[PDB]
Amino acid sequence: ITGTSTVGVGRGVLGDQKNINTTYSTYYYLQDNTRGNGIFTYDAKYRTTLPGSLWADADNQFFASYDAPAVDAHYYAGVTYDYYKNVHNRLSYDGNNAAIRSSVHYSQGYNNAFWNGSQMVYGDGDGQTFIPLSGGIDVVAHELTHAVTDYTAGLIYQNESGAINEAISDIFGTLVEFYANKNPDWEIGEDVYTPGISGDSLRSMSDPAKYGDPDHYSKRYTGTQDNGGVHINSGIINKAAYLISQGGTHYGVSVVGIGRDKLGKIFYRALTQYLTPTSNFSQLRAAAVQSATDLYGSTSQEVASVKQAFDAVGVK
Ligand SMILES: [Ca+2]
Ligand SMILES: [Ca+2]
Ligand SMILES: [Ca+2]
Ligand SMILES: [Zn+2]
Repeated sequence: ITGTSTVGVGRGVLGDQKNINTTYSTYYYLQDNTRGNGIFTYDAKYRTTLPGSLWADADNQFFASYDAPAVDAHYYAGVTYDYYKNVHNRLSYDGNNAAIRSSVHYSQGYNNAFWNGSQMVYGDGDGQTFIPLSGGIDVVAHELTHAVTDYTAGLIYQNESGAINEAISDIFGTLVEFYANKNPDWEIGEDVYTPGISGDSLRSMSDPAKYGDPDHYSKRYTGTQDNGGVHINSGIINKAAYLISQGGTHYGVSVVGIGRDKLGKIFYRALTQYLTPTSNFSQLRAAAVQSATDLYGSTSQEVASVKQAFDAVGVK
């Protein structure tokens, strides 16, 4: 909508207070004009028609519990925008400042979030398995990263290329969490998963096997569930990325860690310059090796670590 840029205040899903960029025209709308062509947050109103209504508020204060998921979806989209811009010189998901749109209160008790090809969508969870999924920055950045992948490598969402797609989202999701720097970790979705159980998460990058995901190629899932195991086999690549950043010895193979920034640089380069729709894990290794060579040189520690990490997970 046409209006003037204003600044509201509210609380997010975890009861934390934050400022949000809004637009004023009769009502205060969840419309951030300060980033690219804007960030727009909508209310799906417990239904499944998308996007629903541009979020409108009478007084520019967002402290109702109904408000909380919207506050977080909006705020975290802005953080993710800032990460891509400041860290990788990328303007929104398409690289040309495309508008970022999110819908919250999708369906009733919906325990998931997704990119639907055009926008992000977040359920409120059932209160048992999940609370409102936009409460997790790693979740928000995970979904927005799907948009990035779609516009770049375009990895097909099935089998090995699908697992790479998923891993990229977990990786950047985590890197965004580290960038905002509020109790970051290498787990996915801990902030919004199982309110009754402390210390767990949906998936682990440091130790995929904790939640029954493979951590080595020999353990790859080859069935047809989960689009041929896109959320399962991603564990193999998640583990590799973790090793590249943090180092360690895995099934007897040692990796010298090079840190999160270099990890981000190598994978961002692979994603935008080398990966294709049909890339398999082996092609990922080659893409990451070439990225590292471009950035740091053929004989660098960075190249050696990429190689070691892929070795550790049994990807040749
Ligand atoms: Ca209000
Ligand atoms: Ca996390
Ligand atoms: Ca929990
Ligand atoms: Zn995903």
